[PDB]
Amino acid sequence: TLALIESAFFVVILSALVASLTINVLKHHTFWGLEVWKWCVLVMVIFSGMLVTNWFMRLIVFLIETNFLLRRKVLYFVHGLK
Repeated sequence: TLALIESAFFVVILSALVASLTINVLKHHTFWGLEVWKWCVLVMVIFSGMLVTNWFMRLIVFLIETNFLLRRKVLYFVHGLK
């Protein structure tokens, strides 16, 4: 539910950034002293960075699970500080 909305927003932001990079029509417009594509890429950076932080935390957890290390204290520390 909530995660689906975030994923859709991230996908939309990525598509908009790709369109702006490929198409120079949007580059012709600017606001706040900067090009619109730059601001769109920045906002997409914020949101997709939250999403990528979540994904990277999941990937790091998966890698630690596959790692040969099995220390109890390390597992608790990772769970607490993730």
